[PDB]
Amino acid sequence: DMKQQNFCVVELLPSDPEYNTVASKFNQTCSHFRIEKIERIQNPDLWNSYQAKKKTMDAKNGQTMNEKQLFHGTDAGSVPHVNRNGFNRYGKGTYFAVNANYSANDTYSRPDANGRKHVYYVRVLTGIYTHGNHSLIVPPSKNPQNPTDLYDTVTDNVHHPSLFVAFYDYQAYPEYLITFRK
Amino acid sequence: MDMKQQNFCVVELLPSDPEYNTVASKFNQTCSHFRIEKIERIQNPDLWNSYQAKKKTMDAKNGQTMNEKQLFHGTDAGSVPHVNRNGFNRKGTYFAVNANYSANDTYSRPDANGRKHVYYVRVLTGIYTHGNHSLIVPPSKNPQNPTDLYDTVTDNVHHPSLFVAFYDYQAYPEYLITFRK
Ligand SMILES: C[C@@H](Cn1cc(CNC(=O)CCCC(=O)Nc2cccc(C(N)=O)c2)nn1)c1ccccc1
Ligand SMILES: C[C@@H](Cn1cc(CNC(=O)CCCC(=O)Nc2cccc(C(N)=O)c2)nn1)c1ccccc1
Repeated sequence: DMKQQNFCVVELLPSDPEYNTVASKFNQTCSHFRIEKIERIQNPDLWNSYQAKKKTMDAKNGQTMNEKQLFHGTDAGSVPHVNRNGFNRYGKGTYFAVNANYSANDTYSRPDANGRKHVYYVRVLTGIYTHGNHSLIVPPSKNPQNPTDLYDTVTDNVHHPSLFVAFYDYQAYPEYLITFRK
Repeated sequence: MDMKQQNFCVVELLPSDPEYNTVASKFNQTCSHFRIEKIERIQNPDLWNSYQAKKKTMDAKNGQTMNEKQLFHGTDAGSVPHVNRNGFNRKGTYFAVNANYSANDTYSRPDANGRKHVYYVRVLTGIYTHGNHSLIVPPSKNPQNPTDLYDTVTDNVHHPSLFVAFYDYQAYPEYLITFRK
């Protein structure tokens, strides 16, 4: 691996507790769908870059719990690209949902020619977030005197978030891929 | 060990590696007007071991025959994770001698970004004959022994351009070529 971000796809066995944990989070809002398989994406370069950003965010945001496990539905065609590059380049960032049902919508996890749908269960560095708007290439400024320090993500509702928008590279790790059908 | 899950790794070949240049040179014999984005080696130990066991059996049965060929197979972007894990396993799978046949938008459909995908596949062609439409399996070799069948079917037995494989673990999708026009 010479920064190629090579990866391995590990299919989880249903007897593995990790499969049961991922299936339970998906099943909180998607229990009417049937899971065909859950795979773990093992991309060392992408993981190390994500972990370097998490450590920087942890040392900057004090008591804040910087990480959340969120859902991202995508088409079958984008899966090899997400496994290699993640989601790297309310805003022109990447959208993530708190609830799998939102991501299970056909507009996001479009059914392929065999009726299969794909949703990632992603580690996202949500950090410090605020309410956002349409035209954003980077999140808004925190302080007026210090505008270089910007928010980590933007959300639809700061008190009760249902979705998050990430704008930076290595802010999301596509840990699990859920393949399922209606 | 996998627990026979057929887990795989995708290794992007560096242009500085001879492997990239060998695959690129074979593709370029008929597709030098296209431009390669990347070449990836698919490393699936379970799929490989099963393919190698089929190769050993075919080598023991077919005498002087060169049982293996490196052929091309165009596919849509969406089928790539399925091929990487399951190969072309279960009216068979079509393979082309020349990459330009598989580079047709009918087989290697351009995705939303204009990327096209063709695999460079190790295929156990073995002993082959001319084939027709409705085949779930290849024809019989002998009438008294109908259980012994051809390994593959082709468009032309003397100058093959196309092959059809029907059995499991008969093809190993070794390289994935991502390219555009
Ligand atoms: C009939 C319309 C309606 N339409 C468009 C959409 C796309 N969604 C939005 O515009 C909502 C704002 C973007 C958003 O919330 N994305 C999002 C949020 C959380 C997770 C995910 C994800 N990928 O899982 C994606 N939904 N419906 C349609 C128009 C064009 C294409 C498809 C559908
Ligand atoms: C033995 C003959 C006879 N024949 C007719 C048929 C009916 N099916 C078709 O005509 C559809 C096949 C289209 C084709 O040529 N596909 C092809 C060939 C090589 C590679 C690829 C690919 N996906 O890259 C795709 N099957 N066999 C033959 C064998 C191989 C290819 C075409 C013909």
